[PDB]
Amino acid sequence: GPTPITSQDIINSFQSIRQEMEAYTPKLTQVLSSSAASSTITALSPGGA
Amino acid sequence: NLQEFLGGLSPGVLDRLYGHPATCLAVFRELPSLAKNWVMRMLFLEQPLPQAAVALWVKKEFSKAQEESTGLLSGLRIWHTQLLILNPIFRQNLRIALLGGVPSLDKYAEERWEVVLHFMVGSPSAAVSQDLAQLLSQAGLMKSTEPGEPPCITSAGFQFLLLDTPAQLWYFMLQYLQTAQSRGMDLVEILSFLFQLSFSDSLLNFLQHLREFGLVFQRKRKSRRYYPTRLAINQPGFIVVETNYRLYAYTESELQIALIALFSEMLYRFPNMVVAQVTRESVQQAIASGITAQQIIHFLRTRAHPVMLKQTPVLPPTITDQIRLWELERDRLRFTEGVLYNQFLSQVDFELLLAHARELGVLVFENSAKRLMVVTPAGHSDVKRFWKRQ
Amino acid sequence: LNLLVIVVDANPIWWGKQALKESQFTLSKCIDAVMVLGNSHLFMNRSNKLAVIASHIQESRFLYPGSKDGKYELLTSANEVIVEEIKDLMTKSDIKGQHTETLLAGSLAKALCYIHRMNKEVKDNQEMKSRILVIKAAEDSALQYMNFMNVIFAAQKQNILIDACVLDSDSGLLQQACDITGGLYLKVPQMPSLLQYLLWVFLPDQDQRSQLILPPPVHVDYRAACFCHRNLIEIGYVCSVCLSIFCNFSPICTTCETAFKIS
Amino acid sequence: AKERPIWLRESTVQG
Ligand SMILES: [Zn+2]
Ligand SMILES: [Zn+2]
Repeated sequence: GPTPITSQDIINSFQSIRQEMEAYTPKLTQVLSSSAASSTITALSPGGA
Repeated sequence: NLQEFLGGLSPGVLDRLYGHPATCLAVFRELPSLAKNWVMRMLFLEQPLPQAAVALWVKKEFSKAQEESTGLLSGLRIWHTQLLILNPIFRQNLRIALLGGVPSLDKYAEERWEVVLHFMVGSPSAAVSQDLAQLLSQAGLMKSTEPGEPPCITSAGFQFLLLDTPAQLWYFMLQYLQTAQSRGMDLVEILSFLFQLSFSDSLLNFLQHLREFGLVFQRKRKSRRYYPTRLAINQPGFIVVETNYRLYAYTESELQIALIALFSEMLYRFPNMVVAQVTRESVQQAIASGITAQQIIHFLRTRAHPVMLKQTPVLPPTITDQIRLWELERDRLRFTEGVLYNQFLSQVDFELLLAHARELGVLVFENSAKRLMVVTPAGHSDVKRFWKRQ
Repeated sequence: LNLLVIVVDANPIWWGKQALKESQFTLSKCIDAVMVLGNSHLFMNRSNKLAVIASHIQESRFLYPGSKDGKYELLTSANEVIVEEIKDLMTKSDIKGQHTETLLAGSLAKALCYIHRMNKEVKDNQEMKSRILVIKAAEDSALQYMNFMNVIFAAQKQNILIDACVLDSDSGLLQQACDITGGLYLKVPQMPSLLQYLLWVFLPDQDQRSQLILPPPVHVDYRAACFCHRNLIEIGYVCSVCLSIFCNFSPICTTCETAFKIS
Repeated sequence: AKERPIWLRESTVQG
């Protein structure tokens, strides 16, 4: 409607991602870190981003 | 409630009580509305944050919910100001708790609990267990005073009897925990099991008592594995009330008939029904034992037959009004121990003594016009000492 | 209770590009963050229940309909079921160069009816406040506008909140979607720290969303454009049949073929 | 209008 707006790249991405998740459940430490966590809260502050 | 129980605990026991498997989870569900959200937010943070931020993270409207939540958890000591980071043990345990690291049973629970109440009342036929009897006797709802004769039921026993099964059971377990410390049983170990249900020597004895109350059933000659009943995790009415103080209850279990007889006169007992009358003699008899009108109205209300559910209020007003009046008449003459004064030469001394009594709370009633007052015997020594000191 | 539904946009063309780029953020972490949000959500209350949906250029397949590590049994099933299912979908996938844009409208379509299916079976005693935590990860397709708009309106009538969580790109359509139904719209710029956002912004439910401070909504450009050019137009000449926004007055709009009478 | 009196509409007992 009115809402407004190489080939080998798909192959490379399709295979590379296929090999991404042979390891799973890294939640213990990999999901989050305190240093990144602290910055997020500051951003959510009124002066933050 | 469970919140009252955990609230009255020392910091030392609390963190120990915060066992890895469940306690970090069971106490979480308790968090009523907002503390749950705040808990998750500061669950991956290793850096404490200023107290101002928490205060301003709730809009001006409904600001009271913020204060009650923060106050509730401060007692639970989930975090510390450290200047509001959570307890590392709870943080670690909770993270381990968050991606880290039947029909016959209810009948058994229904049946086992019913027999306990049968023993609670003066039922000639009931299950016999010396440990159970003494536990109830020290539970504060029974007194024997004579091992040979079966124990009677105290005033508190009747009030407990008329309570609903959930409140009845929950209070019963509450006394068990308090008495567990007195007998020397560790409170933390036994407490943690209850939380784990909703998901050692003491444990076996504790489980044996739980199996006796009907909450759990091994079913395999007391094996290690247990299958908790519905009551472990934590129905239509039958009584029909007329306007002439007549109750028609569709009761087959002798327990219900026994309960109704506590505050009414039984007339007929049909195979699937029984006829009882709520006369002055019965109600005052129940009130004398210790009951108050609220339990009876609640007990009749909760066990209300569907037929009378259509009418609003479910209980006809006259029956409710009459029951309340009957208890009120009993306590028309309110007795209060006290000591009277006479021959006050001057009102200034009487007024000064009155102020002294008011400060200490010794005064129970005063009469300025007659220049006299009444003091309880406990405060009689205090005022007597004051009079001697002049 | 609240029935959460997480629409994860796992586009291999875009997500795989991250693997080639060797960037810090990866689809595996994204699934873990969403996994945590689902686990935390159900953590909130027993009555709460959740689900998950994955998006692919071909189709969308649900990722969700003892205590070996000392874990809660129920969430353990969630951890295992999603991990096994997501890998199967990613590992096995046909290649079609013609179609590469991520499909989201159909993915949502399955959700809306799913909530309706749950809403019927649940007992009338308890009221269910459903939500959709759409997590976009790639640019949308122009051809999907018409279908996507219908589902959004369906959500409005059915009272479901579309909580968009686009990242790495601002899809004007999706932000348009969330605004209609009153859902929040958060554009996380720190992908590694994505999870801190969800537990704070998205996780709180509509019941407590109002009595809470959250990022202000983004201005929505409800642009309109003629079919001639697809350029912003402030005055549109629609007919009574096509209901199509056109550029300038014409004897007859092409999409109608009607016998317009001049006057 | 012609509404019932207060002391009949609801119980006047102190309970
Ligand atoms: Zn044009
Ligand atoms: Zn037309």
